[PDB]
Amino acid sequence: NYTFRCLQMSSFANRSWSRTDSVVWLGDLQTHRWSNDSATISFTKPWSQGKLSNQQWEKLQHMFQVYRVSFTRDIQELVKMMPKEDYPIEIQLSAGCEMYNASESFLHVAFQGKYVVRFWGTSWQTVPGAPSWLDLPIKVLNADQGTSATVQMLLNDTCPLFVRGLLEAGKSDLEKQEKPVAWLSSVPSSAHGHRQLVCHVSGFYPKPVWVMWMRGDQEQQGTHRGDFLPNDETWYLQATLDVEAGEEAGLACRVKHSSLGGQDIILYWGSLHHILDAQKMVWNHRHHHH
Amino acid sequence: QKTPQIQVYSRHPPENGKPNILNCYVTQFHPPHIEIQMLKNGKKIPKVEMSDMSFSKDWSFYILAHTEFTPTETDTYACRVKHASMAEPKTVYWDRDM
Amino acid sequence: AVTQSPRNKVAVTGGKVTLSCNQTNNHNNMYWYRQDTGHGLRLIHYSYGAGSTEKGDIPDGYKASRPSQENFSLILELATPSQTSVYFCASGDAEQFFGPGTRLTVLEDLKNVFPPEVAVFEPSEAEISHTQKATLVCLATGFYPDHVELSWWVNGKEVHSGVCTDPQPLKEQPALNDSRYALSSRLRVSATFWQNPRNHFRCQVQFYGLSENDEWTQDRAKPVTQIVSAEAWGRA
Amino acid sequence: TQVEQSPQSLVVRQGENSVLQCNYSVTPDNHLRWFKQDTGKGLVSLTVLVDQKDKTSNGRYSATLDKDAKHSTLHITATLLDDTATYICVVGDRGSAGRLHFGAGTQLIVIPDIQNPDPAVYQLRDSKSSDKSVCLFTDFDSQTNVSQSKDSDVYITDKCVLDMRSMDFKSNSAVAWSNKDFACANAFNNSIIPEDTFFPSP
Ligand SMILES: CCCCC/C=C/C/C=C/CCCCCCCCCC(=O)N[C@@H](COC1O[C@H](CO)[C@@H](O)[C@H](O)[C@H]1O)[C@H](O)[C@H](O)CCCCCCCCCCCCCC
Ligand SMILES: *[C@@H]1O[C@H](CO)[C@@H](O)[C@H](O)[C@H]1NC(C)=O
Repeated sequence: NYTFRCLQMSSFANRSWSRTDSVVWLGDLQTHRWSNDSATISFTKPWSQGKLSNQQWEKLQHMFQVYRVSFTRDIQELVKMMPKEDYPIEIQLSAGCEMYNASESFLHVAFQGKYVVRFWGTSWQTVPGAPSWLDLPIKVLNADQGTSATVQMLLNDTCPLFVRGLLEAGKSDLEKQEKPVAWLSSVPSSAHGHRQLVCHVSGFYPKPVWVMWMRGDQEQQGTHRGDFLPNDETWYLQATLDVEAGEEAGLACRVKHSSLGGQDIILYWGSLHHILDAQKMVWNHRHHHH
Repeated sequence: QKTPQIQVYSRHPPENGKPNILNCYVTQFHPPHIEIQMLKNGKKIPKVEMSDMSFSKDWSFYILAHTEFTPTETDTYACRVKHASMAEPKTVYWDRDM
Repeated sequence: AVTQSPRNKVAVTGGKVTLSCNQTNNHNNMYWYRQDTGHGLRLIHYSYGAGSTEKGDIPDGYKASRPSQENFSLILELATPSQTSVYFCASGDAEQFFGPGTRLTVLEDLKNVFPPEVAVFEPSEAEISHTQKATLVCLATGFYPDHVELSWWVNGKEVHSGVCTDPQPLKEQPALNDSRYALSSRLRVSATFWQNPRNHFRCQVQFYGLSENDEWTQDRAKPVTQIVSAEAWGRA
Repeated sequence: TQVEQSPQSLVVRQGENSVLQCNYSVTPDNHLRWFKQDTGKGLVSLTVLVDQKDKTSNGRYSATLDKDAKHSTLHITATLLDDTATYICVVGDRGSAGRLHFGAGTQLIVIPDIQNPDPAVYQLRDSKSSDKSVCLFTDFDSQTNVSQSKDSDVYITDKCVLDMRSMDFKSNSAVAWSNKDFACANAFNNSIIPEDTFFPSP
């Protein structure tokens, strides 16, 4: 199952100035780019068109091409309706659908960072917790059935006829396996007489990876997973362990990943390899983090 | 106005004198407009390719900046971020150990 | 319905002209438009509701104001000869409903404004003796600017049947700019109707000129808004 | 111009067909209203067309639309005299409370069909001062055009039609007068006058 996300960010500075940029993610792979400077939607993968013909695509691109202008020009009128709301304003649209032959499509809209409006059923909707000054704007937008129609088309039927196309298209790219590379280091802990043992993992795909510090068969419970970090399209992760200075020895960073095939990267703290590498990377230590 | 966090890491193990790729990963910030620099010893590193800006489930934006660099014992690498939420720019240095 | 007041207005260069507009259809969007030949209507100012004003496409020289939902006004602070047109007021909740339209003429010198001289011409016996119908001609001449509405009147009632009136006035001097105009109109009745003594005829020309709030100096009569009438009677 | 109308002026013989055109280059195009403007009055909505390819009817008016060409057409079958107006084509760019787009319109002039022409030019005299008179060119067929005066002192009006409602009678009429030696026999001397024109000695 893969969540297909259409992300649009629109910034209005004042009466005159406004810009809109958009990105498209399948799973966690960028497939489409659209710049306020650019006139046509850019492909970012050699399969981002999906199982759609040029005619099917040009018509859809045109559909959004008209939308971009229309959207900008609508908002700045909605502002004119409201002394109520003031510039500068930040519009964030989050469309898409998750594929399970079952799908759940969604269209969420966020105002100034807070999510306030969504599309539901056959119209736009305010949420629970939303402010009441967003009501008249909704009543104005729900008057247009013609738009409300064309949205439902894309949500109810078009997205999955498209997404199921992409999955089938980029099967080889989405299934690509990458070997993680790993190394160790240490930093003085925020505590007295302690040491944090960084273990680095870099360059793997897909995302799900397993890292644990070990004393043989024993999993070290103070192992702290980092947050995944992006690199191209690969993944970076680090797993820390706080140790009482003098316990460094006998430990090991173990990395399990689908691309290894039951043959894990195992890094022993204080092995000839660790000694040799940690030397290859010495430095003056200014400016280190406080 | 949410304050940007900055993370600096390398693509391969750091080895002195061997060419690597430096990452600067500015996240959890709002509004989207932001100005990012990579610096080698203070002087602004010219070639900095940027990823397309995006946003996470919490609606705060994020952007990945990266440049090709050679790590040494003495040369210093830093990511300088100018954003409306901070009075002064935020300068974070590359700490190959942390 | 949408209503505009005034209906016609003659203004001086640099004068303050205001065009009030009204509707009781309980709308929220109200629009001001300008009509000029070979153009089509253009938007000047518009309002998304009470206490609101928004610049349209041609807003230079005009200020809009909305104190209530029902009413929407347009202010020309310093009136210009370049702003002589027909102005319309519309409304909507979109189905735009339009008003009757205001004729605003803006002149440089009010010393060129004249009322009309009206004269009913009587049917020729030759016409009566050849068709069994009589035609009465009315001629309202020597008037500027062109702001007239000529109506026919029988015995005290206004006739619509048998009436023809000029599409557009005739300029008395084509080799000039500030020329005065002229207008004709026709009422054709049957011969037996015209031969009746008890029958009464009256041309009625309504001319729109200076309003009594405008200062006048010249040694002739003040060219105010007035109704000038010519009259004839049936003959045995 | 964003929205164009053809022709500038269409002229029809009373009780026949009349087609008016409209071409727009407006995006997005929600709908299209046709309006009717009585000379010196507001606009009256004849019909509206929302669909991609639309057809509609109202009275004698019947309109069509094809957005695959961004084009409109207004047909009036069996035209009456009281149709002489300007018809304006108006495009709506958004289906919500959007800005309308106005064409320059089409002035429609309807000439009356005269069965029995009686080309005549009578001289009419004033009610107050017999010194002042006019010349009335009347009862002519609609083939005749009334030209202007090549002379700076002769004033001639363009033709104008009247319907006598009880009589079901319709007639053309033009008027001439001169400040200056000016005969009604030789007033409309710059127009094409019929052969069988009636010129009564005064
Ligand atoms: C599937 C592959 C995806 C790849 C492409 C990715 C692009 C990135 C963008 C992602 C965002 C997608 C959102 C698109 C919304 C789809 C709307 C399409 C309809 C449209 O553009 N309709 C236009 C065109 O107008 C018309 O012309 C139309 C003729 O097609 C007719 O349907 C209509 O009758 C007529 O009105 C309308 O102007 C419409 O009103 C635009 C507004 C869209 C609403 C956005 C929601 C904003 C939330 C506001 C609440 C916040 C309050 C604060 C102010
Ligand atoms: C964004 O796009 C619009 C239309 O393409 C353009 O007019 C505007 O200048 C752009 N905004 C910028 C460059 O800030």
